[PDB]
Amino acid sequence: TNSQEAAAKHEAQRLEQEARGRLERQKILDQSEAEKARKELLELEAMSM
Amino acid sequence: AVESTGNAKAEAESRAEAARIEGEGSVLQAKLKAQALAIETEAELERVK
Repeated sequence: TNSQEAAAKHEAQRLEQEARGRLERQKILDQSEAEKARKELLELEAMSM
Repeated sequence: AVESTGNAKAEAESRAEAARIEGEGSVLQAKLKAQALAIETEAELERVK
């Protein structure tokens, strides 16, 4: 039972790892387009200031 | 880059944009001062003469 538990544990841990890695990459991506819109806002803010 | 350089550029550009105005105003006021000294020293010249 300790063996099967170790298997399910390692598996769920690896899956959560790959998942958090995906969501992390999506975070960096969303930060990228947000950086784009922020850049345009910096342009309009530049001309306005 | 565009934000910071745009800000400093707009700021210094505002500085020069003002300085040219007080400069030209200094020119016209220099002209009025020239006329003032002109007629003043001229009328005063009759007195000393």
